[PDB]
Amino acid sequence: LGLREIRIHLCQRSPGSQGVRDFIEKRYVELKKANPDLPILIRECSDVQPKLWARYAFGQEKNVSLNNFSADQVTRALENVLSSKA
Amino acid sequence: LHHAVIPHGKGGRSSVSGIVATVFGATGFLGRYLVNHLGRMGSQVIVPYRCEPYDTMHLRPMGDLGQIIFMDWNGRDKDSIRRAVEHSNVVINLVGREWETKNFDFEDVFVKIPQAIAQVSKEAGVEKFIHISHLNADIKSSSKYLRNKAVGEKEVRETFPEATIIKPADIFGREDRFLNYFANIRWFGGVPLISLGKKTVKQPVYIVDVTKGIINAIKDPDARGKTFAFVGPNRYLLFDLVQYVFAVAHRPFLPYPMPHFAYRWIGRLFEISPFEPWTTRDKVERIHTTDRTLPHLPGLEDLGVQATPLELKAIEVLRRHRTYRWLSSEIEDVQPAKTV
Amino acid sequence: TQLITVDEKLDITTLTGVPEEHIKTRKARIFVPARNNMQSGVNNTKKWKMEFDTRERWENPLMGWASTADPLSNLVLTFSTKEDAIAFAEKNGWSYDVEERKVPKPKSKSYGANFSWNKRTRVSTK
Amino acid sequence: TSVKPIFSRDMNEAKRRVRELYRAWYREVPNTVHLFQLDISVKQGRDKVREMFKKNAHVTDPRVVDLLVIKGKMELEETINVWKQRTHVMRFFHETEAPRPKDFLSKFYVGHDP
Amino acid sequence: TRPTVRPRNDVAHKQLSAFGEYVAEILPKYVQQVQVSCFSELEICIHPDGVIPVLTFLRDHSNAQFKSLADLTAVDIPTRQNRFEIVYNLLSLRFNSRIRVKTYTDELTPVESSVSVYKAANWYEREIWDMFGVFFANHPDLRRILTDYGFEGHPFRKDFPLSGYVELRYDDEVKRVVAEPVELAQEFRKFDLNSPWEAFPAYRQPPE
Amino acid sequence: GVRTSPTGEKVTHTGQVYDDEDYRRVRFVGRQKEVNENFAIDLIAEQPVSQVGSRVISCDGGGGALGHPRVYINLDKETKTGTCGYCGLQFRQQH
Amino acid sequence: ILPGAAYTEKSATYVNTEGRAQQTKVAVMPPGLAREDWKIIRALSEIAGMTLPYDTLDQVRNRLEEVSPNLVRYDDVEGANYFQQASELSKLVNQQLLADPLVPPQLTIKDFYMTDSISRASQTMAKCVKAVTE
Ligand SMILES: NC(=O)C1=CN([C@@H]2O[C@H](COP(=O)(O)OP(=O)(O)OC[C@H]3O[C@@H](n4cnc5c(N)ncnc54)[C@H](OP(=O)(O)O)[C@@H]3O)[C@@H](O)[C@H]2O)C=CC1
Ligand SMILES: [Zn+2]
Repeated sequence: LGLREIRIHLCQRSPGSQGVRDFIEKRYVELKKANPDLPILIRECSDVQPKLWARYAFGQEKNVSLNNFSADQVTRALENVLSSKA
Repeated sequence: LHHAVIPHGKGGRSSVSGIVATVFGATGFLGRYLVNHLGRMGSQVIVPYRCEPYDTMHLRPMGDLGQIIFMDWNGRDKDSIRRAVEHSNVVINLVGREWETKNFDFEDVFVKIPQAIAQVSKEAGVEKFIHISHLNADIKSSSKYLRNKAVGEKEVRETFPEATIIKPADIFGREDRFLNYFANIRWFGGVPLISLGKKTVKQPVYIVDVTKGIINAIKDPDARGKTFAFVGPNRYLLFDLVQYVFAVAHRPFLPYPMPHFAYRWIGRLFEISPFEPWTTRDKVERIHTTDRTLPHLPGLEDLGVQATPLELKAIEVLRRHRTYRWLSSEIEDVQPAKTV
Repeated sequence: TQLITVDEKLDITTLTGVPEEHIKTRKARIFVPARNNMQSGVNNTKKWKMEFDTRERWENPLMGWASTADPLSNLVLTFSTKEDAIAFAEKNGWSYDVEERKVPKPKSKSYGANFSWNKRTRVSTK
Repeated sequence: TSVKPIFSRDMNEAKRRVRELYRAWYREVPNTVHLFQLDISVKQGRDKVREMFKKNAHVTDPRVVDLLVIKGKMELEETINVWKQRTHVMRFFHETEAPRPKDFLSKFYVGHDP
Repeated sequence: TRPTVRPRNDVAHKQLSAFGEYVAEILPKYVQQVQVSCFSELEICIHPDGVIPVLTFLRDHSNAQFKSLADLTAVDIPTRQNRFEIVYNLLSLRFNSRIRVKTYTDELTPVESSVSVYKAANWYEREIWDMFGVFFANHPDLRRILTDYGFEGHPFRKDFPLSGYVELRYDDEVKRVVAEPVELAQEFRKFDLNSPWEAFPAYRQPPE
Repeated sequence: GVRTSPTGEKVTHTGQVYDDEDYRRVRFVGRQKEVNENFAIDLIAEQPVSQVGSRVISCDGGGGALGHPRVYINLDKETKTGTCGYCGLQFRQQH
Repeated sequence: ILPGAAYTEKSATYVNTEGRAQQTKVAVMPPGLAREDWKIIRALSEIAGMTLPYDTLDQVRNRLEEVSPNLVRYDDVEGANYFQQASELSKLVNQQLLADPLVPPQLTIKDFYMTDSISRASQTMAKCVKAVTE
């Protein structure tokens, strides 16, 4: 039906989260003004790989890998999430 | 629900089941295995006994400490019943006599005592009552047993509106009077029947199936007020049933027809002693009574019990009667009896 | 040569006679036992301990004792290092969790600080 | 990783020994039903022996299956020589035990067990 | 120290130290450590490949003559990777003495049977099969001797609980004494008795 | 000093008596609940307060080596008597 | 009413005020017929035809790691960075401060001993309140 929440997991000190860090350091705020009613939960953890969880209606949760991605690639994956609504 | 009767544990011997049972007639055949099966859940079982305490001794290893409480009772005594059932939450009635005595006919055992127990269990606040009637119990039968037991069925149903009435068809076991009766007419003269016993049809039900049915009747709140008919999975004629009895025990077998001219008079010829009777005329009229089929009643399939047939337990029953020359035999030696 | 090569996982869960119910449903806990704060001694906080999860303890209806159904309830094993305890828990297949040794920080106690000039750490009495 | 073997060099001889032990039990079961005068059948006994062999089916360690062969030989010697009784053979057929919960909902209903 | 303290036997300590050096310098292939206790007893800690070649020395050598096997013992210690500590106790009637030979194994390594040296161990290590699970190869009748016949497990391992996993009760249904999972009427109340103050300073283990 | 429940059952000195709907009175049907009837809390109230003239009194329960271990009781509280920790006796500085 | 478990009565992941996840252990079992809370919710999901994909507590913890992976790493503080983006998002809604003073409702010693569902049901806390208000 439609997207309900987004979960962006990342590390603090891994280089594999670096471009994922580059999504939040420059591109998060104007995203949040664009989606003010959409909870995008950012979770930092110890040594996890970056991960994207998209929860839809009736409990469906898409599972997108985000390791070794630049900020352009994270942005393209997240706008695919925002445009799919599957 | 009260805090001491909350079920705890992993369902073993020292667990708590949440069942406080008063098992009348517990010192017989069904009460033996019923106290055996209730005591392994940790149920506080009140056993009212009329007989010698020594005859109740085999009920003592069936539970934990304080999980079986023995007490005296009389059948014509309202005080003993009210003294025994006031703390329970299920009252099972297994009181029966296969033969009438000087002090008790079938009317005392099947009409007076079950109505007294059901009346007291209503007027003392017992949530579950369970009565045990016979499957062939009818108002106009030719036997005193089935007539008094159908009248007691109707009375227990109408004076306690949620009494779980259970109809076991014909129970066989170790201390029974069904296979032990068919095997202990061997040296009397040749296993008498009427028209060679091919005119009456039985389905024997196994006693562990009946006991698990009573357990699942205690457990199930859906099983309140029903009238269950416990039957075995295989129906047999009497003739090939007695073929299978004398073929598991490896015995000689020469049956003969003994007609109605003199096979009701062998009662008063063969209970001239005042002791425990071998046969009687009611036993003659019940062995030669077919098992009626009542498909509308719920059975062992409708309480989650797989009914175990005759052939898997008849060797367990009838190993006792082999002399010596085929005690080292098997179950894979005798061909199973013909069903109908 | 009289020596065979075994690179498989060292597992004896079929040799200790333990039923399956007390292997895949029990949570072994490896921990340095914390000091009892009633007391000041730390000799009990020297060796690692492996305990297990507590199953149900109910009231016996005869007396009021704590009846139980768990055989491994009273089992507390003693180990010296964390690696021996982890290798033992992976030897018998028990699903385990490991707490760490939390030694106290070495305190900077100074008796002159009880009688300072300008510090707040003076005592109001002695 | 170089430890001393028990009887088998690798998995092949260990499978041979497990196989001969299963041969011995397959030969044994009718005698055990006969002389102990049990109430079970040879089909039921041999399927229970199949269940007892398949209970340990996940082991790839040769020393462990060697010790399982040896303990099966101990069970076999306690069964041929009449040292087990009727009860020690019928302890495998857990008949007096009530049927235990398997799914989540009944284990939720009866107690706190995971 | 006069009424209550035990008198120290320096003669036994010096003689057992000399005999420990003797057994050490004869057998450097298997003898790992040699220790003498403070109450004058000798312990020859060896390797499990030297079960037969050490004992056959002590059974036969003219200055050992340990002809008697007093007691064979296994001690399970869970924190070691070789968890079982098999203990031989030998009595020499001519030299009026005792020696202790201590070997080790885990659950899977077999220890060589010493029935060829001392037939007395024909039950003892057999008991160590039953009580611990240490396998003794080249043993004639190696089977369980103290537990029941339908006993699965090994009791004196310390991961085996105090009460077992089965209880026996008679059951009138199958007319038989059957085994069911144990439910104790009173739990075995474990007492945490270890006081946290160091009782013996001379036995202190130095830290990490 | 035993009193009686409304169910029909005696009361211990602890304070235990079963409910009306608790099934564990069925162990007393046909038998008797053996309770003690010499309640210690009602027998220690009959002891008069020992009027002594010291500040610290030494109580051992009498008998010497047959009583409780000997303790010392301060009696400077005049509002409250000095109750012995073991034996339940109590003392009073009379001034 | 569905009776639940306490904090001494379940293995249970809590979080303190600094983001450190911790777990309890079962001291006693829950009294009566009361079950553990997620067991109850999972049984309700089984009855309602919406069966959740777990049976055991470790699978609940794997689900918890899917939702936020810092809740399976016990006794570890993770430093939450990025104050600047939250600061920039706080500049949007210029909410007006009231003139009413910031007065917390826990002013005295009376307001401490009875706060939550356990401390109101204690006779010891009742003695503490009766002792500090006399
Ligand atoms: N044919 C069958 O087996 C079937 C039987 N039933 C019914 O199931 C019940 C149980 O059968 P079963 O176990 O085989 O019978 P039993 O003869 O083996 O046992 C009956 C018990 O009832 C007691 N009892 C009977 N009458 C009195 C009395 N007047 N006063 C005191 N105690 C009495 C007996 O105790 P005591 O020794 O003190 O007299 C005995 O313990 C019976 O009601 C029977 O009709 C149902 C279906 C099939
Ligand atoms: Zn005193």
